[PDB]
Amino acid sequence: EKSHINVVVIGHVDSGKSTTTGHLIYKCGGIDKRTIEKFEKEAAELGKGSFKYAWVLDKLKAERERGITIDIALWKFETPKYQVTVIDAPGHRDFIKNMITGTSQADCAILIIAGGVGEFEAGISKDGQTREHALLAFTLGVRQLIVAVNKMDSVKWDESRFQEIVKETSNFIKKVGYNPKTVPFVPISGWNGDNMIEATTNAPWYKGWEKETKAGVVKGKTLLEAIDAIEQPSRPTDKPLRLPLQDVYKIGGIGTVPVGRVETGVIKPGMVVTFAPAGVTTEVKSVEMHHEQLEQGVPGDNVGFNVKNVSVKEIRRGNVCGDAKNDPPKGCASFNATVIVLNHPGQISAGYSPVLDCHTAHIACRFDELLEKNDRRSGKKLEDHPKFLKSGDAALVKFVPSKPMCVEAFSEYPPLGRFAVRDMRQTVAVGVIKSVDK
Amino acid sequence: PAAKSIVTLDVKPWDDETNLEEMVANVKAIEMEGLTWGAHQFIPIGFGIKKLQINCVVEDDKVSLDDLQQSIEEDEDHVQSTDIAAMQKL
Repeated sequence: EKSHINVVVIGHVDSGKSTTTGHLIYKCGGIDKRTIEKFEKEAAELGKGSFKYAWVLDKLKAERERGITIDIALWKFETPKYQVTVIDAPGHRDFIKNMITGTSQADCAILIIAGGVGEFEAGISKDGQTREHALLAFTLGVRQLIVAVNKMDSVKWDESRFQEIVKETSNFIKKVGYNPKTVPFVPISGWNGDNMIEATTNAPWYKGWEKETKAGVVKGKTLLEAIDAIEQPSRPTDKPLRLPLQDVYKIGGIGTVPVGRVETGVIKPGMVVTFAPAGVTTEVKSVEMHHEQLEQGVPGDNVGFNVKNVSVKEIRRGNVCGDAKNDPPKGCASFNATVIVLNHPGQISAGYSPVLDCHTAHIACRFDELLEKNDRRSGKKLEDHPKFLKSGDAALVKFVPSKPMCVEAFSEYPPLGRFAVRDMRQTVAVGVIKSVDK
Repeated sequence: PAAKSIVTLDVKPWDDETNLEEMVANVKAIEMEGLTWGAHQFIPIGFGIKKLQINCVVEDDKVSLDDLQQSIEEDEDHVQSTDIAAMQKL
């Protein structure tokens, strides 16, 4: 039996992170296997039957580009301890919002670093998309990180080269905020499979990776072991119920059926729930998911449930469903949050009122007051009431929603406490709610 | 070659009686440079309701997913909303 963890793989376009993530899914999961089988067979043409997994991965890619593969983009693979839901971070600019308000926040981030001289340098650029992903991950609380230095075959498995890359990468991640001592550095070859699932025979000097954890020092040789060594995060099963609504249907013979993802707590038939910011209360008649009727919907489940005497008008997308007898959700007059300004063509002053995406809510909120400017990593206050915010700044801001809105402090309900700030056809900032005036 | 991402969009109907075949036809009728429609299935989400789950591969620099979601949603007679079920780099 396996526990569930989410992983996001980040890196520069030339890092080779897709082949790397593809190798793990290929050898430890079951995604688009009928396409894989097709190409393993075709491979007999190359010679007398032998084939590199990377060759099969390349053909699988082109097949997907044609739009003829069958499986969806939800990818998973197994380790001895976990069933891992992995995301090979898209370079697509709209993925930024998705990374923030999208379901399945990462438990650990894997940074793939190309070992070549030119490639390495291009990847740790202060303005690189890779640094941004690392920053968003750190800001959203993804504290576990793993670093894989790929293409070790292109630099002949040279120890000094690997060591220098570990040094510079450490500096790179330290500036983001990660403590390098808690991060495993794994030299690999996504193409040849070195230290992927099995230890390499190309580097005698390689004694393995290691990391400091609160209980002691953990060691291993492969990327798979590093992933399997990811620490079990605690799930909000015992926190009160929170279920942001995605849709509301009126079904004949059944009634009102809202549908959404259980972010915290559990929804069961018989519970009396409340919908915020409306304030409507009612009993949960039944709960369904896919084809099964459930006795309970737990964190992560996208369920539909039937409730009586509530009108499809009365409740909508963006409303939050919670337990009326255990810290019921409420609307708010305002909320204060730590905002990190990403790179963008502009400057923020009090009064700025962009659209904020928080869970399933899409509401323009006013930057009513710029309370403090802070040192991003430590949180130490640098100045009271800054007069404006620019790219790179971390600050505490008071927000005033333009429409009834239900949010939560990141500390109590993570999925309802992080948000994306939209402007200029991009996500210009990422916020973490610190206090709420309910 | 141009940077790409494979995306799986969930397109939700108004009720259990929404013509899903027309719904998927209207989505696939959407043409944009760098957009390739892929496989799709109608997945039950409970109480008789089925959602359209459809794959598409997009060129990052040419196809806005925000816009694509917004264009799909213009088909009000069939669509109540869309959500990104999952997305990966290619």
